[PDB]
Amino acid sequence: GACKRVGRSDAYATEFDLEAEEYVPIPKGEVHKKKEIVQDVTLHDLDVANARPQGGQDIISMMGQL
Amino acid sequence: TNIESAPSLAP
Repeated sequence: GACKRVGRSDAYATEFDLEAEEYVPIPKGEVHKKKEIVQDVTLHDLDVANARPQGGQDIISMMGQL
Repeated sequence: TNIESAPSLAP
């Protein structure tokens, strides 16, 4: 359920002559890829993940102090 | 009937 904007396809690179946009080539491979990944975690990673909201959940953490 | 011409909208 993760997703990322890689950019705007450079077939649109001339929508305008200047725009604040990151034009990238269309993917040259298959549009769908299936990969076997063996993923490791530790019981401590589970401790940390269950004790407190982590990463992009904990945006207020940017304030530091408490 | 010479209505076979086609325009485009891609940049």
